Amino acid sequence: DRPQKPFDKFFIDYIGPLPPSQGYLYVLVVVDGMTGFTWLYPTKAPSTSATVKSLNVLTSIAIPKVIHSDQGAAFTSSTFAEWAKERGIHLEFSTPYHPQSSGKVERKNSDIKRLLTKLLVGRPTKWYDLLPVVQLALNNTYSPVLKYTPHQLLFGIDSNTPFANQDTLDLTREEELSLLQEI
Amino acid sequence: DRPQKPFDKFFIDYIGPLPPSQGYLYVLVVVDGMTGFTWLYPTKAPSTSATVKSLNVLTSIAIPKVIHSDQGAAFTSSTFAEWAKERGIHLEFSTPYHPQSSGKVERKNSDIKRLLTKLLVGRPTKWYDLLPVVQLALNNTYSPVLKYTPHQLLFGIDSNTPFANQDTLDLTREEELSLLQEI
Amino acid sequence: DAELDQLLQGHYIKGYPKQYTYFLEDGKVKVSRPEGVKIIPPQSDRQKIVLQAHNLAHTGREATLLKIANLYWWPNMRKDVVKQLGRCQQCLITNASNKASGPILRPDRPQKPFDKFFIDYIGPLPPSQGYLYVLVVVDGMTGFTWLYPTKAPSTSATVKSLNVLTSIAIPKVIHSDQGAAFTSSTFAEWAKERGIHLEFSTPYHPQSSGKVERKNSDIKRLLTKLLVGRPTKWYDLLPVVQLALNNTYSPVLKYTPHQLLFGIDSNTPFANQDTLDLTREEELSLLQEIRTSLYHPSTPPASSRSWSPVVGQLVQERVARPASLRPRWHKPSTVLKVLNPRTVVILDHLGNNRTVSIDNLKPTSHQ
Amino acid sequence: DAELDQLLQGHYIKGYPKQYTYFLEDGKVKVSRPEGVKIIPPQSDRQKIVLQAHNLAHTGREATLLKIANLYWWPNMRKDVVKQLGRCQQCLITNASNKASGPILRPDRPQKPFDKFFIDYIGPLPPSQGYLYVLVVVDGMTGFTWLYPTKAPSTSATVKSLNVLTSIAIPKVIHSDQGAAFTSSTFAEWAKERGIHLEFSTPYHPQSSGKVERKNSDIKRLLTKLLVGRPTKWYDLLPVVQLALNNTYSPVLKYTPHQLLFGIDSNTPFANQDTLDLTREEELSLLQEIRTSLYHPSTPPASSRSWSPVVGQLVQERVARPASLRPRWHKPSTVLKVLNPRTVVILDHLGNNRTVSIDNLKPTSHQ
DNA sequence: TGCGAAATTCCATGACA
DNA sequence: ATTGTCATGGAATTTCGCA
DNA sequence: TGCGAAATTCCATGACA
DNA sequence: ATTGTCATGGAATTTCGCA
Ligand SMILES: N=C1c2cccnc2N(O)C(=O)C1C(=O)NCc1ccc(F)cc1F
Ligand SMILES: N=C1c2cccnc2N(O)C(=O)C1C(=O)NCc1ccc(F)cc1F
Ligand SMILES: [Mg+2]
Ligand SMILES: [Mg+2]
Ligand SMILES: [Mg+2]
Ligand SMILES: [Mg+2]
Ligand SMILES: [Zn+2]
Ligand SMILES: [Zn+2]
Repeated sequence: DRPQKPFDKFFIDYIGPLPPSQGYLYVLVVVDGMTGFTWLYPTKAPSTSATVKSLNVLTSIAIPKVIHSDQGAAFTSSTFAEWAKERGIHLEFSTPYHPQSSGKVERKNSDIKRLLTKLLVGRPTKWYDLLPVVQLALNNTYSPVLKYTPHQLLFGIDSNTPFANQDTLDLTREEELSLLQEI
Repeated sequence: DRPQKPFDKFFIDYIGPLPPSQGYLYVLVVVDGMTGFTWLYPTKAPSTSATVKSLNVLTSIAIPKVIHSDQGAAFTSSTFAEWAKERGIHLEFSTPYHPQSSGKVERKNSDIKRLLTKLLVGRPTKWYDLLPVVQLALNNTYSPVLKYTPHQLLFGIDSNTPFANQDTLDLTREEELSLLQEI
Repeated sequence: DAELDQLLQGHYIKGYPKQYTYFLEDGKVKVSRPEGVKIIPPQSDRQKIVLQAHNLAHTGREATLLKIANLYWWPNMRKDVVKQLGRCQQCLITNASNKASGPILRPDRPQKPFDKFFIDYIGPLPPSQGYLYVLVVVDGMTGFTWLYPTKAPSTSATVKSLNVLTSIAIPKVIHSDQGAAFTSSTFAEWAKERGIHLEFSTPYHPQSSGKVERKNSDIKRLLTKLLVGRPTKWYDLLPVVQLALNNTYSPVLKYTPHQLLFGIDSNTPFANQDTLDLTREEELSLLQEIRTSLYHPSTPPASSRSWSPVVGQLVQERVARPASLRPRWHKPSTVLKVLNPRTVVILDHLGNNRTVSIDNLKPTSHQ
Repeated sequence: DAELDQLLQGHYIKGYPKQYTYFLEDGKVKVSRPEGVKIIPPQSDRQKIVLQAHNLAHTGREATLLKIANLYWWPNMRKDVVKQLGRCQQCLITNASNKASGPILRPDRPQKPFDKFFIDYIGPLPPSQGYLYVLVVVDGMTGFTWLYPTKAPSTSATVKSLNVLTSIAIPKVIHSDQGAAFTSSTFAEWAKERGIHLEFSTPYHPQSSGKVERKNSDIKRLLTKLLVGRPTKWYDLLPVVQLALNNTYSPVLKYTPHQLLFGIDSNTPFANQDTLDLTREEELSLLQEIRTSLYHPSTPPASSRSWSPVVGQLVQERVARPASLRPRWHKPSTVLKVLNPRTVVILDHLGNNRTVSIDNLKPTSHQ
């Protein structure tokens, strides 16, 4: 079989609803299966319309052969199926109530949830401005299995923003108190 | 002695007052002594101011060594003397009540008076528009003494408007009747 | 299928070389070439493939082929690419030329003064005494120049100024560009009354009025110098500039425009006195000799990739005032007549006959 | 008098050749030369004569001398003419240069992607969805280009667009021209927060941003073609154009900007499949080899009359937006430092240090 | 029939919206 | 039915002054 | 080891306000 | 403290297919 490559498979999913940040409530997460490279797009709803708008930005940079998702309404709609067919993108769905992707992607989606939670507390309405530095952090994170970061696997070079000081990613005991106060 | 040349001596004099033609009442006549070439400038008065304005146009084309005139007020003024000194022009005056120039210039000034009179009758307020064709006629007139026209002596070429049909220059008997009617 | 069917079983077809093995795989005819395994599409699919590849970014020959060659191979691919490039209307009218115009003509200097005037307007300038423009009239043979300030570049102001100028002499020809003041029927009527032939530059090509354009440079250059550290009161300086330039030497000619017109300097500073002992007729004889013997330049060498127009050739005229994001070239037109190596008549995109400079033309690519 | 007195009685003076007879006439020293009888003025009158002749039409060397030579002769006349030309402030700041700039540098291609961005604005364009401008960002190594529509060429719109772009990666250097959006302290603050070094072109020299300028040509060219026979609704086409150009082959490189950035085509039409059987690490190893071996042009031949700057040389900077009938050059300034054969620091007419391209400089004439 | 310096000619450069 | 031009100052070439 | 044709490389041209 | 660039299509050169 052929070796796995970037742009073979994008894994997409929505995170939210989040507290409002400059109008936006959700985050469309896109992860390249081979590299682990992550793109994050803020949206006002988990709709087909918002998915098409965000992915039109990404697919003007690079088009995947396959998009993988759960059976969410925005991804199973006939409008999104028509959008994917126009661009030659095969859609691939996991079984309902049994979401599966890959170890690398599962752990990347785990990192994204916990990194967002850790930066949400203290400033929960200001995550729109932090999405750039979140992506840079995620994409310059050292991989245990593979030798390289997602940035290195996608571009074939070292980055100008290496994150050597590895953030703990767990919440400190004081951050648990302020997180438990609101909701 | 040195042979006579163009721009050695300009002969100037005023003709007027004439009937009004688009505001103008007089004609400043300038005749080159060597060639017989004639420039005609319409003026509102026989003043130093009007002389300086008209000759500033001519002297932006060519400057004479000497200007010759009668002792008219506009030419004997200290302002006109200052104007001539600024341009290196020597002023030369004839004796009062004894105007003299040269045979060629005297006969040219005669031609101008009679040609203007002949075109004045019938249309006495429309001589401003005819000053161009008057000059062309005068300057492409064959000289009896010299072999050539003024145009030929000044530029050294044949003209694109030769006046072969020599106008009679005398008034017809019908033109004497309309001339004697008004004044 | 028909052509490719015989290829699979082993027979020879012209264009397809024998030394490579052609086979079938996934319902498609393929071939193993040194670059890799390429698909051979049937003849009836190739125009569509070339078009799909070209239309991605409307690329030229090599950039379009490099896309096709990733997947496909067939005989003489660039021939089919070039066929589509010459049929793509968007590329023909949007792309630039890469062939320079042929070398410029240096037309003969007019033989005599007043044979040909070159006229043109300068402006708008800073307001001076209510005046904004300058009519510039240059005699072709001598370079002798007349300057007239106007309030607009109008036919009425042109006629008033030239009535004053033609008091001295009438020219055979007045050459001008196609500005509104010179193309109006009022001006053509004024010229026919006086026996003056109106000659016009090809449109959008001030080279053709180069005699007066070059004088405009000298006029503005001297005015600029005289107005340094002063408000730009240029109206009173036009007579000074006219006289100064008409008596300025041309180093290659060794004469001033005044000298070429009159054959003798007037009472200006540093007047030349070499003909003082000659008579006027002897002076005018020397002037006729000087006029005929003036230096005249020759056509320069053509650039290594220039084009010259041929009758029947497809060419495209440049768009005059092209709007934003609109093509810089008109649709292809045909050369009816070649007036000279730099000037042609074309059957325009509208249907009209039009006389143009090749500087405003490109040869249509891909025949 | 003193020098000319000894000449009349017969003694030899250096500069005045012996074989001609010098005499007195009309109170003036004269000499009979092959051209004719010329006046020899005393030493103390010559600067005034040269100035009077020059100031008629502010003529250069030969045209000024031809005026003087009509009346006068003295030893080494052109030396005194050139002395006055170099002292005439009006001529130095108004006249054009006749020496071309030295040949252009072809700076090294950035070694890696994200080493150097080139950014610039296009516009104003026809209004499309309320947008008038386009921010263009070009990666120097790959040519990979990002397009962002904006309503103004502002710092705030630049920052918003680059925050989206820098989500992918941060560059070492951003090169821009000196437009207002990029020179503001808000933008320098934005770059210092992210460790980005801001690099600026010399003023009024878009050559220096040539990487992004040339991409602007391709962007406008493709947009023009896609909008033929349609209203200029370019906002929806920017994503299409971005993708189309990022996947267009450069014929001299044999690669698309996408391929130079990622080392493998995405799911676009006519994707290259040569590295299908390689692993990603084997693919990235081939990509490092491809990046280093790309064609790079060299400095072209200098033109036969070019100048190159030297420390201490008098040079003049071009006026940026010169008003009507005003000089095109600033007053002479001195070259402090030569950064490269095409770039210098000068001690400006104001007194400031200024870094400029030699394309916006001329060497001051007559030393 | 020859030298060093001055004078002349050559001509690439750039700007006329 | 029309077409480049020419001032400018370093450099290249020719002429001049003297022997 | 050499031919005719196709494929590739060369590179002047022009436009990015 | 900074620096031209590169798509384009005829032409020139090299390679290919065959012998
Ligand atoms: N565009 C012009 C124009 C338009 C309409 C009417 N009159 C015009 N005139 O008189 C111009 O001079 C125009 C012009 O661009 N001149 C600059 C220029 C460029 C190149 C060249 F070889 C010579 C040259 F003078
Ligand atoms: N004048 C400009 C400008 C002024 C202020 C700000 N930005 C500017 N940009 O971006 C430009 O592109 C400008 C421009 O003239 N571009 C045309 C151009 C000419 C020559 C060249 F080699 C390259 C090239 F792009
Ligand atoms: Mg015009
Ligand atoms: Mg003009
Ligand atoms: Mg800019
Ligand atoms: Mg630009
Ligand atoms: Zn096309
Ligand atoms: Zn000066």
